[PDB]
Amino acid sequence: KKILLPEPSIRSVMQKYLEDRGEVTFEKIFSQKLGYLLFRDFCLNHLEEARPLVEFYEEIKKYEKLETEEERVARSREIFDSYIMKELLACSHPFSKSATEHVQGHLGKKQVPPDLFQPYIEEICQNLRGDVFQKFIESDKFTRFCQWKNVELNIHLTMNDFSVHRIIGRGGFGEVYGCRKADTGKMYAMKCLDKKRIKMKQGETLALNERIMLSLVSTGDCPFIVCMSYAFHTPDKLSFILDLMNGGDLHYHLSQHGVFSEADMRFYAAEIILGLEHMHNRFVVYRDLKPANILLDEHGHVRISDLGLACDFSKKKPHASVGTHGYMAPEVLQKGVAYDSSADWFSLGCMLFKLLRGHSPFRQHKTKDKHEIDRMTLTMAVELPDSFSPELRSLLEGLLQRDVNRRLGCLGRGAQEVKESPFFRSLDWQMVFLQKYPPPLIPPRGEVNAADAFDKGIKLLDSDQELYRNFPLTISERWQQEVAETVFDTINAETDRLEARKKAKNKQLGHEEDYALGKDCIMHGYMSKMWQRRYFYLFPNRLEWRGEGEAPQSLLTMEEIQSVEETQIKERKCLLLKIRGGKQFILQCDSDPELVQWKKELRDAYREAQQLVQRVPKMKNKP
Amino acid sequence: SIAQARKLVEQLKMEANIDRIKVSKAAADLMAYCEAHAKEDPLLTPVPASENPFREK
Amino acid sequence: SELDQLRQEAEQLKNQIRDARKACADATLSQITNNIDPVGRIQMRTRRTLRGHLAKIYAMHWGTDSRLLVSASQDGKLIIWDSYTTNKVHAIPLRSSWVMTCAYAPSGNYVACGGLDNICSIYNLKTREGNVRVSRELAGHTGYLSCCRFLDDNQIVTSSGDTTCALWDIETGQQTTTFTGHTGDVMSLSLAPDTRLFVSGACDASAKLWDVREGMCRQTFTGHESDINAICFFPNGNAFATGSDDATCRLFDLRADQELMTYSHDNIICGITSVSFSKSGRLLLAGYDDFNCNVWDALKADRAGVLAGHDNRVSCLGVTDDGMAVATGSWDSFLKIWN
Ligand SMILES: Fc1ccc([C@@H]2CCNC[C@H]2COc2ccc3c(c2)OCO3)cc1
Ligand SMILES: [Mg+2]
Repeated sequence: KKILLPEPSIRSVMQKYLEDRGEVTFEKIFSQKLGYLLFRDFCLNHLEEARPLVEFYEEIKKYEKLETEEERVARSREIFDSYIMKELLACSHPFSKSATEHVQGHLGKKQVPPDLFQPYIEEICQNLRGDVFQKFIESDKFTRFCQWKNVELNIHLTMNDFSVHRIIGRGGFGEVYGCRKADTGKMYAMKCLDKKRIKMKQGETLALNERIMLSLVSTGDCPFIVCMSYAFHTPDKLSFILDLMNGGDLHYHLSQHGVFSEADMRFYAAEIILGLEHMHNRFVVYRDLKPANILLDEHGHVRISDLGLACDFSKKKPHASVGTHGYMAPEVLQKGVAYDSSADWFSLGCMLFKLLRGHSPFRQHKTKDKHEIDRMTLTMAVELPDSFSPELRSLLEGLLQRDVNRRLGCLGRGAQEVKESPFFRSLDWQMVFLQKYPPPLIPPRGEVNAADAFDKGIKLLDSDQELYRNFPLTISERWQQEVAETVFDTINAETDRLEARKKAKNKQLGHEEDYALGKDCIMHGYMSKMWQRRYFYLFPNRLEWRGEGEAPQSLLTMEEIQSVEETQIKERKCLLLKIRGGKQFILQCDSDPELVQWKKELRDAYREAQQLVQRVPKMKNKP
Repeated sequence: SIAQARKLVEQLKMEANIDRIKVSKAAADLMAYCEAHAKEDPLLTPVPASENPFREK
Repeated sequence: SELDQLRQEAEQLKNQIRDARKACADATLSQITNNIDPVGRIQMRTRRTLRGHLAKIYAMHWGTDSRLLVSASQDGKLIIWDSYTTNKVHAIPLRSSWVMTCAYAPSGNYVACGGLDNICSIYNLKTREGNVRVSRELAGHTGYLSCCRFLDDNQIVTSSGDTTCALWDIETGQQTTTFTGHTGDVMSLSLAPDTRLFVSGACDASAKLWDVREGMCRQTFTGHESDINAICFFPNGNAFATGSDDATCRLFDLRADQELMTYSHDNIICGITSVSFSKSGRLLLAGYDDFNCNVWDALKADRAGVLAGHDNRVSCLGVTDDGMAVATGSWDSFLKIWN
């Protein structure tokens, strides 16, 4: 079940693949987690000129995370008075006069913000791009990046990749399970939606929109949204791999615990507010903020869940009345009236009211007729009882305004307005984000039915499954983070040894030479041919291949090749080469970037070769 | 254009002013060359397997 | 005008050359040779098959020892063979796959090759270390390398698709002389036995005689109706033969300054790729795009035999200096030594 990296020769294919996509730049690699990790290893251990730049970079990155101003006053001093600083100030490529003047200016005045050294980061990077980067690209740490990248780009998850455990939620379309990814051992939630049921209730568009919204939101490691790492499907299930939340929703817990005090509410409101802010910064309105959609973890910390009703407003602000009825804003209830993120600031007020009172502020006497709840929102202001403090009152009066024009969160600064309420005057929002505040309700361990909603004749066509063909996904940031925090270092160490032993052994056996080198070889690597697995070498005028223990003895000239086409064989994409003599040549690749690159390079090769051979009297076919 | 056409004129001048022999002399010398070296030509006068490096030499 | 005069005097000089040539045409080679016996029937067997190339063969050249030969292939290698044992002495992978020609230095110390890379690469066969390494890359042609022939270990003549030939100094890597005059890709060259002169055959359907030292064109030979793909000198150096896309070979005498004979058959409609004489000059062996090598009586013009042992174009051939064998190379990827 473990990760086996491809052999380093995979670089021949992968480097061309990545380069065609513009993915081989300093910015594109450095900003990836495994890219950064392999590049720092190269700079720290294999290139002196670059080593202290990367050491300093990491010191500035540790400094940035220091929580208290006192810590930062202490550390900025240590950094400026450090050996690396004196290295980088006393060397061939030192910091500029103005960068050092700026930092030294702030430093002398004891203003030590988290971004004090940002002029130094920027200058470091302007020096790491250029020759130091190109030297990384030449090194075998880029080869290793190519090996990992190959694995990333060939992820095809199935249920056998997960050890699925107990059910941790239940809804209309499926269930959520606790599970462990076998690759890495990372614990996750698996939300399996049932396809038969989705067509029945006609919620494919909801299943599809949840995936799109999750991908819009699942970057940046928000601690207050349940984010996706992977989306995949099987013949009858849609599956999302998400943040594990096995503490039940706030619907169950509100009903169990009863109503919450202002203090307990303030915990949940703070964490929800930071979740909304995240989405709003990615131009996503959540729309369905209610206690059933707020999950708890093992410690009682909360995250927002179920993005199926959410919407992107970066290009077209919505108008449709979408949500649950006790929680929808005026501008949402009115079709034709377009709205944006303001919709969520209203639903928060409704939901924060419910946590205190036990019902939405517009559901008087448990009134179940939906029209009642709607006109209440639109017509009347809510009478907040005398129990409520003046701060909680100014908050909800602010959040439950009917005017977006006068509503808290909507006066042009967003969450920063709701964060400024006197209700939150005790909170340090940095400590909220860091989840440092003690939760009000640590869920009892292994409780049953804590995340349940209030609630054979059907056949799935191939036309139904055509709706789900762009469903699978892998969030690069998430997979790279998962690997880095689990198996990256040990797999890299095992692979280093396994490749070292293959080098020694190849030395003894006599086969040292790379057949690919000193020639005009375009690309090389393994494929299977129709099935034998051979190592292939593409040159301008021919494709050669070998087995193990010998240089190539067979080939196919580009002038022989009539067409390169993709073809299905037993649910595997192959390359079908048509050869001059009414003959066929079929190739199978071990990964999808390879199929893509091999198809591209063969097409280019033969077209270009046949083009050329025709202008050469000695080489071309004559009458 | 004009430099090229003068170039061609002068070449043809060189080519035109040479000494030529009669084809009967030329042909006789070739024939006489062949007759003189006829017995030293193995593709013409097949050699004994003994003298043939591709059989038994 | 000025271009009026130059053009009409150049056409006037051409009639003059044609007039002078015709003045010499007192008898034909076929009339002169009527009394010599026919060659009879030339029948050779395949004595060796040289197996190893993985794709079409484009060229071969014999060593002066009549034993070792170099061949060049679509598979992007030169192979040097021992024709006696069939063993490969060297297999040399090349930097460009688009090789089209090769040559063996008379001393045996170097080989050369080139093609669509426009470069004549020289390979030192007897390196002081012990390896076979590229010792010089002669860059300078602005078109493909079609043929190349060593004068010694520091001089080589090359022909190119840029329509020029050139003499090179290998040590300096510089062209010593450039031979300009052909109006089409030069396809083949042959050195005179003395190496004072050489001949070239071009896609302009003409052959030219060049002075290597003075660097000028001495004589131009026309007659063919299509590309001359191949050229070779008669052993005494006073005539040469060409092979063409028009399905004929022809004999040109340098001293009578004209065509002496045409070698053709109504049966034979495909192009000739290679020509070579037997040791005495009596046989003209030519390779054809119909997979055969035809052996002609050079003096009488009859076809004496066929070497039929390849399953694709015969792309090259050569007779050994000792006269003992012909090598044929082919698009079928095999060379065969016939005897
Ligand atoms: F298919 C469905 C399954 C369950 C529901 C639940 C219905 C009740 N309220 C919460 C809904 C989401 O439940 C969970 C629980 C644990 C999770 C999770 C979401 O994401 C990470 O770990 C909705 C839809
Ligand atoms: Mg609306």
